[PDB]
Amino acid sequence: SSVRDVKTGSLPTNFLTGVYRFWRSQNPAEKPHDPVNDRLLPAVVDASDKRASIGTWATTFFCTIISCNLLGLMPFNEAPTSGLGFATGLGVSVWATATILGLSKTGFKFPFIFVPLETISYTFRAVSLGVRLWVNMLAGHTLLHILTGMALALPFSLGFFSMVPATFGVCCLLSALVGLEYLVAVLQSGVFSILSTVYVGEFNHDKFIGPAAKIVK
Amino acid sequence: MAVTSFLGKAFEKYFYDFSAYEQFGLNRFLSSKGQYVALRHVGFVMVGVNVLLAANFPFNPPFPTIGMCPAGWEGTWVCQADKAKALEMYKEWKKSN
Amino acid sequence: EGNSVAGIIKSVNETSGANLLSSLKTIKAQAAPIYPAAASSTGYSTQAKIALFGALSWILYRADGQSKAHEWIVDLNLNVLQAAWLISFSSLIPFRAVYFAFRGMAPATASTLNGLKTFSSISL
Amino acid sequence: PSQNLVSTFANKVIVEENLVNVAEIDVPFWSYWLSSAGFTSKDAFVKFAEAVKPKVAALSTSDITNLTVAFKRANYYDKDLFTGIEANVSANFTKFETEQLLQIVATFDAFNHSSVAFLDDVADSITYCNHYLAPVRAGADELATLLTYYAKNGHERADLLATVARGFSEVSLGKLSAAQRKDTVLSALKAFQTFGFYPESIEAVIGAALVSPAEYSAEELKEVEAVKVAAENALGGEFVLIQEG
Amino acid sequence: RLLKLWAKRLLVSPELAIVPLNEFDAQLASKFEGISPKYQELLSAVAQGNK
Amino acid sequence: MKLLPESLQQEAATAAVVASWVLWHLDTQLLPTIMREHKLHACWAAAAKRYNEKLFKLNPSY
Ligand SMILES: [Zn+2]
Repeated sequence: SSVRDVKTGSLPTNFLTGVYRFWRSQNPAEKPHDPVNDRLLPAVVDASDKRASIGTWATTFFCTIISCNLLGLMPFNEAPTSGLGFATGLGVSVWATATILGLSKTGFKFPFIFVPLETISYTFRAVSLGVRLWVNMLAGHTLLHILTGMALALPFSLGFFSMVPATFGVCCLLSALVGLEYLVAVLQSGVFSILSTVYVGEFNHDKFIGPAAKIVK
Repeated sequence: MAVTSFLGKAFEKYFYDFSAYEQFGLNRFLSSKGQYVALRHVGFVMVGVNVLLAANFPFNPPFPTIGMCPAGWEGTWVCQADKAKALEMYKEWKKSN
Repeated sequence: EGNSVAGIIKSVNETSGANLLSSLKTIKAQAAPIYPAAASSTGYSTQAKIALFGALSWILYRADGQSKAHEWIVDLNLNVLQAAWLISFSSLIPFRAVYFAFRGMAPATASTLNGLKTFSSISL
Repeated sequence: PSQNLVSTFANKVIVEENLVNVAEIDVPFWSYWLSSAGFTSKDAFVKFAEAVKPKVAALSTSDITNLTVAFKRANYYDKDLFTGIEANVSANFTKFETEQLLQIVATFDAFNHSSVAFLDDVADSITYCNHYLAPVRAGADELATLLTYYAKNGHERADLLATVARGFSEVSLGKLSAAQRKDTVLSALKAFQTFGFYPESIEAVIGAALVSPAEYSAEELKEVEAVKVAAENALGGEFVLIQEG
Repeated sequence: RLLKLWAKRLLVSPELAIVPLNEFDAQLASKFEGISPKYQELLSAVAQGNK
Repeated sequence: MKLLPESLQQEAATAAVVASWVLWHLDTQLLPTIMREHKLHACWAAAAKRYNEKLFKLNPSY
């Protein structure tokens, strides 16, 4: 009833426009054989409704994972994706989305000895997609804990504001490690959503209906 | 004051033009401003570690020390390794202090 | 509220020729759109107060939980290590370049509008 | 002594014509949902048709759609109500979408009630006030009745015909049963030859019949071949079925 | 009546006072893209206001 | 350290609740607002040539 008024050309609207169009360009549509006109328009609309919304899902996962990754770089906060269940559940749910899409394409029917190892390489990416994010968010924070525990002992044992350069040379290293944490917090969201587009767009291929009759020449 | 506006204008002044890169001189010793903020960062970290160590100093460290001692303690619960021994040593040290 | 061009048409048609050019700024200002003026502030609304109180409550509760965590001084110094990079990002990021670079991500703001080229829609 | 009171109150408090006294304050909602519950009951829809008359002309588009498809599904035709519904559509034609106008035109094609103003305003709404792929989202069993409703009244609107002919394809005809697909191909080809309008997307309606001729009579296949020859001459080419490969 | 006509046209779109009346018919063509680009950029950029 | 959570299903359900809310908020509040201002500009920039030719042909004032 009473929704808020939005300025046109806001910075979040521009940013989310660029983000959504980026993730929508990962699984582009297929250019048909016939030229696109009013004859081919229901076939194009129908192909656009038999394609999964991987653009919307991928920017959903990109936005939630980059916000949970950048929570771990604000003070007094831990990343939610440094939990095993959170990050690994996002990974298993992307893999289950790709599998449910691929199962509903054929029949909801589950598919030599070369193919079960292809299956245990396909069922591993449920584990891999989640725990890459989880171990990347956990390992930098763990190294940060350890190396600032080693960086606190030398101003503990020596004087405060005395013998400065041995603490300066480890505080520069801690600063570089939190900068690497920012880079990893952006790149792992990017890698997760690129891989979600890849895994779901493996099964995002249907039959273009097209014209079954024509008036040629 | 207005509790929305005065500190807003004060922080606008402090952020934008109350710069201690020139009001404390500091061009004569540093090369750029990208080197000043890179050193202001590590200076902020060193000030933070010194302030948070000094604000509660007589404590047994949770972090693994390298077998060193802060000041004239050297055998105290500040320098102990097993935590129950330092726990009871602090329990006897606290009644005297 | 009828449309302002019919207001211009009506307000021009019922004016005598002796007082047409005097009355033209009145019809120009009667049909200029409303840009509402800057009302009095009364700042920090109820949702902004909920946001700032919840943020301070969260920071206090997380700092109570960090300080009793068996690795507690390491957590209190990790807050310093993170706030240092917040301070560093608010000092070397070019914010006008970031504004005009996010503005170029959207095709709506990367260029101006394009229709209605002023020769097709004249009424002579 | 419970069964006596239950048996006397099972048709004293609960009866199929005391619900219609609570169902009069919001009549399009209750009309639509009791029509979807099968409660057709023309002796209660006489009550409904006069219970809504003083407030039809200030209704929403969804309320008018609910009313109109309910009175289609109860097979009741009060023309004094349908002039008010036609006034509501013609006074707010910019606010109706094609999913509502197709249901309203299917109701008015059941009960043959039209005007030139209503036909022009519905054609203006479907062509210009709605999205140009809203016929694609429609399903041909209602676009066929829209073409029939326009060919019955002889209202030639080539803009509406070009818009409605987008909604005929292999996709929108393959979602029909073969009896209903025969119905919509016949009514669409008849209403396309009535106006003399042969768009490029008539070849989908023709090829819906030519790939399966086992459903039609010799007269119906003559009616398909007549429009096939007319559309071959109009579109400037020769018809050809396309095979996969 | 002529002054009222041009008064309405210059109250709605005041940029029209930069193509002179004698020079207007020399700009047209049979297609819209064939219109001479002498005043196209100027009428486009004057119409966007005084800023 | 903290490697397994106290309940794995609670954390997976928190992930599902957060990502489902981000999907709803995207699809409902952001993507209409994205698409209104994107497609006003897009329909104008794609329509401009044919719109101006149609409006040139439709007005009699030349
Ligand atoms: Zn931590």
